[PDB]
Amino acid sequence: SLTTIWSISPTPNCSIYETQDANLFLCLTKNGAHVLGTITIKGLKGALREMHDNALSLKLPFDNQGNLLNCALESSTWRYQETNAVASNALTFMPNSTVYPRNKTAHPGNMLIQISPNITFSVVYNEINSGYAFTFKWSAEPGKPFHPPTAVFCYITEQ
Amino acid sequence: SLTTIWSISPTPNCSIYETQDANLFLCLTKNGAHVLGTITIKGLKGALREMHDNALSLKLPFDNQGNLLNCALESSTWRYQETNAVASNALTFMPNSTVYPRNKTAHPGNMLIQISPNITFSVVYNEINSGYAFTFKWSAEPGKPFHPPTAVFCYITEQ
Amino acid sequence: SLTTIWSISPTPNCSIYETQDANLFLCLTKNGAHVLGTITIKGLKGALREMHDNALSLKLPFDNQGNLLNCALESSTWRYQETNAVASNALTFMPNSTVYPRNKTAHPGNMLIQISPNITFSVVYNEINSGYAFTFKWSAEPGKPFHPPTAVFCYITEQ
Repeated sequence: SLTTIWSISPTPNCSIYETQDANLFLCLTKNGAHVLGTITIKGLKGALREMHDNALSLKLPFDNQGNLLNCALESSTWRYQETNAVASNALTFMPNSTVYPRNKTAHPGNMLIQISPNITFSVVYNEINSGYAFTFKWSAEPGKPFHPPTAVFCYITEQ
Repeated sequence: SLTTIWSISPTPNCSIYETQDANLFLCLTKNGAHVLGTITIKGLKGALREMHDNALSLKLPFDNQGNLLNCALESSTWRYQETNAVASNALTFMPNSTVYPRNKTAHPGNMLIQISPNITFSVVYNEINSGYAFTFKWSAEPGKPFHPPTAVFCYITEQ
Repeated sequence: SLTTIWSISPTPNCSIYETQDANLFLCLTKNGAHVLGTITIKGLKGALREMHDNALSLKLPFDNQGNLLNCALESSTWRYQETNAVASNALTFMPNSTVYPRNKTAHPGNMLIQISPNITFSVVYNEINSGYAFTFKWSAEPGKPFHPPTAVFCYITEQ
């Protein structure tokens, strides 16, 4: 049915260190049992303009029905693109809990999304005690603004 | 019509060195002329728990109608996800024989799917005298269990 | 509706240094707000068989309706795969102008599509004053034929 969920927002819609300090643009498109994801995060305010830490994480938790729970992402921006309705009950976009069991250690590695200077990215699925989750991690360069390159990722969905 | 073929199995469904020594989870999703593939292979028994060789291949051969022929993968696990019927006559999931002519040498390279330690992966299409095929190759670390990271790949399908 | 645009051609359909000196096979498939692209370019004549430069670009410009404008690609080969009609008015395949504003500097990096020897690839969206565009760039090895490995890329489309 509905193919696309995204978090597009012209204004800040993500809170990492303080309220609305970042823009998060995550887009998920479903093609059968696969979702193709792209994620772009832009640091806009505070330490995100001059990093102290050398890594940053973002967790998006969902209930067992596929609803986004309170987290760093402004929920009002998490919408079905086609209808512009909030992305409620998106079970068939959730990472498959048989393929990615809750709290299973992910294969020990990550992805280079840039070189010179190097930036790494990883996504871990269902690191959560109930429901579903995405946990994203990026490297960061201390003293510099946080704005990693876009990352692409693919996973198997719940049926 | 049908969008997804996969080989999901809770039990071993692949025979590399001996009967049912591995689990193979290959998932193909069709979006027009492209298929998006993910493949995860887990070594479970025998030398797959303590490798001798430093590379391993898996060939999936198909007839000219898109039916899986006898091979290392348990055919009863190769199913259309949506209907849970065996994946018979999947011609429009086959690697395009104009784009990938039978027995054409593939571009001389491969993909790093892990570093520290390094693991490489490649897929070659239609290395077969009749019909269609996928030939997958992974590096392996001697003395260690075989369980490479998941690989993602994309190809153009038959019409 | 229509899912696939491609430039498949048995004969040369691209003009880099001289008329019809290359074959370009670009395939775009739309899955909601994402397009999955693959691109393969083969140098066939002239300096493309023995390169002088160490990099080569290809720009595909489109009007505001999603029609291909005069460029290096033979327009008669740019077709909807499903109908075999020319790919006219393909607005919903165009790179989103909110996500990729015209003439916005792209994240400063590129992709390795081969090692030993190394080959890099990049795609920049909407580097154009009106309408839409793709600008592709590959490295090349002086003294050798131009035939880089296939590249895969994903972008967000216009609505």
